[PDB]
Amino acid sequence: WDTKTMSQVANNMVDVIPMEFTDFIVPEVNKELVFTEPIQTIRDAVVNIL
Amino acid sequence: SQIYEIYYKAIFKLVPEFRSYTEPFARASVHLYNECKARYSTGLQSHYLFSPRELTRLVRGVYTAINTGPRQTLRSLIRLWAYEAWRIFADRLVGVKEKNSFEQLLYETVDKYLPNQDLGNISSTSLLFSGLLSLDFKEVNKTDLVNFIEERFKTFCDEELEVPMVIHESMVDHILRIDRALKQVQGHMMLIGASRTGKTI
Amino acid sequence: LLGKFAVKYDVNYRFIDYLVTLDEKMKWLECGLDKNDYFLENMSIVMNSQD
Amino acid sequence: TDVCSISSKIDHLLNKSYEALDNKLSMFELDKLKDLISDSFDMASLTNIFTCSNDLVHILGVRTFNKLETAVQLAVHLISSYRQWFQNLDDKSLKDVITLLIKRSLLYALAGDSTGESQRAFIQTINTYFGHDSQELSDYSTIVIANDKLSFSSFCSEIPSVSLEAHEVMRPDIVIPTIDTIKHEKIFYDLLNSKRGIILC
Ligand SMILES: N#Cc1c(C2(c3ccc(Cl)cc3)CC2)nn2c(O)c(Oc3cccc(Br)c3)cnc12
Repeated sequence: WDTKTMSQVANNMVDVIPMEFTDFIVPEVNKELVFTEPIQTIRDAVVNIL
Repeated sequence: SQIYEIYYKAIFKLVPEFRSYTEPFARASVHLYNECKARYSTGLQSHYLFSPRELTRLVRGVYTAINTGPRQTLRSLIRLWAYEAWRIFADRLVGVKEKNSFEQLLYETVDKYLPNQDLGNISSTSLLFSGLLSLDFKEVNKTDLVNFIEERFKTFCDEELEVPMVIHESMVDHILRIDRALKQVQGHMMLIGASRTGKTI
Repeated sequence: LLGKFAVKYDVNYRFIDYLVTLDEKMKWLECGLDKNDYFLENMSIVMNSQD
Repeated sequence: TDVCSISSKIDHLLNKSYEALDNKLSMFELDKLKDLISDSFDMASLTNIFTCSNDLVHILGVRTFNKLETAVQLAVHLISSYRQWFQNLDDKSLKDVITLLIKRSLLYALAGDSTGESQRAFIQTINTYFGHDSQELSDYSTIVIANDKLSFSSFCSEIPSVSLEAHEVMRPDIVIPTIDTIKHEKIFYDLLNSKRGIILC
């Protein structure tokens, strides 16, 4: 499995679960730019970490 | 080139207006083969063997594609031919660099021999010729395949057992390859790869 | 990697203390598990897996 | 060491095949044929040729001593196949045909395991160590019984043109009539008809 396939599968599994709003998740985006998935929300942050 | 010029003329009796192009197709076919045989040698992987039988599977596949297809245009003929070339030559390749170089080789070959105006991306995932949704074998749209496989696979899991699997674009590609295998008269398939990656299901 | 992203955490997290209540924690030792933390984590993993 | 000479083994093989063929053939034809082969076949130039075999790149590497069977059996079978025609000929034309057959049999006995170019290069040697009056051997040359009995034609490329229907692309028994294939099928069936075993490597 490639990175894109893993990302798609992970996003699909993650999407169903509820996600409480967390104020700090936005200013981090600006910084790193590793370019490992389109910048978004917690859902992508979690996917990249995994 | 002579043998296959005869084969192309025979099969283009079904599409007689395009008979003139039988020469460049045959020449393209052997040229691709030679460079394939040259650049992907057995020194990379021991299963990289290429006989002239690769071209004979090719023409029979192209035949079948034409026989069970709709009205073609030259753009369609080239797309179809690209699909066949993909499923013959490149499925055995490992390494994304090898598939990318195969794309480059394909573009060069067609540019050399069939210089037409409306070819688009020739990526393996951009030319989903299907025979499932439609009665006749033709290049169908990715969205509709997705929705069809989702609903049918849901139905399959409801009717059979409880396995949770999420559809993804590689899965639908491999589905189409297996369909292509199983619909041949004597198609035997071999699925190399890792564990936990859906083969047996 | 968490601090590389926006995922903050308990800086003082401990897996055993996070996952295992004291009753189960004792219950295992009454059943005779060795009092070595590596074993405690292993026992947590094996009893907590479902399916 | 080997127990016998190459020459004596040739003589033995000749007599051995004569044991089979002589009873069927009538004596008047028989004697003229059998000395007509023995004397011509026993010349020194053929030995010269054997010494010129050992540097050629044979596949599988069977030593020249163990190749005489193929030469003798194929020669004697071939010559004996034309007996019904030979009876009317003048000596000159008969000698010519006999020479040409022996040269062709020597060629394939000694160089059929060689990769093509070696064979065409070896043809020059065969045409050189036999006498120039004797019929020249060419790779394309084939003998066809033209019009009445005894007007043999040494021609090449008599290729029939195949009118394939489209669906016959997937007849697995099909093949395209090509000069290479024509001569291989020819020599194959001749070797078969001599009742010798074959290995197609
Ligand atoms: N559930 C499931 C299942 C999975 C996982 C899965 C993968 C994709 C998706 Cl979308 C959902 C789940 C759970 C990780 N992989 N997986 C297979 O690889 C199967 O075929 C085999 C079996 C044994 C050896 C080999 Br080699 C192939 C059969 N089932 C599965």
